Amino acid sequence: SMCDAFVGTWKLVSSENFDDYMKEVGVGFATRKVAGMAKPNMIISVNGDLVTIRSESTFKNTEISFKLGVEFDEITADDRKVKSIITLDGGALVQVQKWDGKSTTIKRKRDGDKLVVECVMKGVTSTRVYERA
Amino acid sequence: QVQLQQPGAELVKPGASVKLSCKASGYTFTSNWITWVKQRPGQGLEWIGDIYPGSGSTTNNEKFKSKATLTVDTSSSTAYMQLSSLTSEDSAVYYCARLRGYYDYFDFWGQGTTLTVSSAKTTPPSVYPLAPGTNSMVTLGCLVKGYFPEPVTVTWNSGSLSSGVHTFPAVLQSDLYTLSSSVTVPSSTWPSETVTCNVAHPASSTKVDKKIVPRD
Amino acid sequence: EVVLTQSPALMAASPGEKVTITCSVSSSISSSNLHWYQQKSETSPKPWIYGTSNLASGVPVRFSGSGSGTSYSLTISSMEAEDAATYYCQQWSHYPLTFGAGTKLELKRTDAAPTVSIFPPSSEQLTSGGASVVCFLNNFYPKDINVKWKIDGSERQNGVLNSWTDQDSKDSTYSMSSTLTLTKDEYERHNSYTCEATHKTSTSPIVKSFNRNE
Repeated sequence: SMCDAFVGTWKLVSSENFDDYMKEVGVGFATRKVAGMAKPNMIISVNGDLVTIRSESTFKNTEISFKLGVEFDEITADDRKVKSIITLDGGALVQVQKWDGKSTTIKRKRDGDKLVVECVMKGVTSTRVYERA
Repeated sequence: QVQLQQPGAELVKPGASVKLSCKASGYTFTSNWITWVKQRPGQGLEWIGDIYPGSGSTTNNEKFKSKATLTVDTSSSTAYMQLSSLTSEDSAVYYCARLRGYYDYFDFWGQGTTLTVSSAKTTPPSVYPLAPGTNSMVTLGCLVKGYFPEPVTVTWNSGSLSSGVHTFPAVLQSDLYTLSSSVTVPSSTWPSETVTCNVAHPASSTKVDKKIVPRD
Repeated sequence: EVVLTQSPALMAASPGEKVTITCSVSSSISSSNLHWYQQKSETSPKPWIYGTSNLASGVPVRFSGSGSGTSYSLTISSMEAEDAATYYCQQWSHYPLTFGAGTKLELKRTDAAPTVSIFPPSSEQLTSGGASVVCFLNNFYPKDINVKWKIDGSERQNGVLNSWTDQDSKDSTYSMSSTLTLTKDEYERHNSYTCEATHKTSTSPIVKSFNRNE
């Protein structure tokens, strides 16, 4: 198969700690504001060994395409220039992002019918829960 | 390239209202916050607000709540800040700037719009000569008084005398401007060789000359 | 509110010399949201350093920025003439967005005394009805100076207006007009008009005067 338990269109159901997460990420007040207006739909899709996550909103349409284990450059939603590496372990996708000597983790896994994304920075954890569209 | 265009200067009467513009270009307009900064002459920088084109949502200073109101027109690619109930305290330079995400610093700035709030009225200057009552070197001057609009262009001997001139910055005395110019010239030159002060006030289309005649 | 306190409000440095300004914060910010701007001649300020240490496009390499918790700073390794300017730090980690008051950086030069010149009301002005007495204090350094008007041997502060040029681009001095505005009638009351300047160079203040009829 491949990475097939993540594939689909996902819609945000509940967010918690995300603004505080971005405070720890070092994101400025104005950007934190815009970032918390948007409640994007996450759209996942896999071709061969390349996975794609498309956060698609009115304000911003981002899209990362990654080979898995291979380092790629990313511009994050909040306007960071990052180097990311994505790993699959224990049924979970672990994305690490590094920039200006800093590192954060975005772990995406299934619970049951839902997909949970946790972002972690210096012991602030954000938790967003998506369900299927 | 990335550019925000503001008109240079605006004149409004006290009590009235005014709406200022920041026209954007060279980048996708709705992707960046636009901020407004107030600066008075002599004083430092004052933040009024941020607006997100594309949403029109604002963040604002609590000090400017009554005064300022931010809006945008995306079709035009423009930002607007409306001021109201205008007083002398609102005569300042207003900068709009594009904000850069994460970090949230201002990478691009418009030139300011110099707003002037005054009971107004195009008034030309009265030009008076200043002679002594000295040295190898002799300072002279002329007084350019009660001219309102702004600017005036003081030159000496139709530009001939240039270095060793100081045209000072104007003050609003009541509701008119006054400024002075000083030139220094050799005693060998003057009074035998004449010194004239040439003032041009674009707003009234008036160009004036004062021969600095002595008593000294 | 996060208050930013910038130290030396005013600073003089000679080309070549090392320069450090501080921007000091009343509470915790994220280093990524602390920025410096450079303004010249009150035209549009320019981004200089962003995120404490980054350094904007086309900003020279002699500049660097530093920061830690309580304090942030801007350093020039070696002063150049074009670096003379007013530098504001600014913060956008927390609402409200705040600025510091700036530190003006002037060019250092040798001390220079002012040329004092006093000018009686022109007969044109008197004829027209007014009476403005003008005193020039020209080409001096530093910017700090007192100008005192005495009429008939006693200080007049009422109706005095001053005006200062920006640091001269050729010699790095400053100049000033001080203007005394009087009614023609009160001008005709007193006889001796005296402009008195006290400047760091001389101990004795420089006294220029005239008599309404000599």
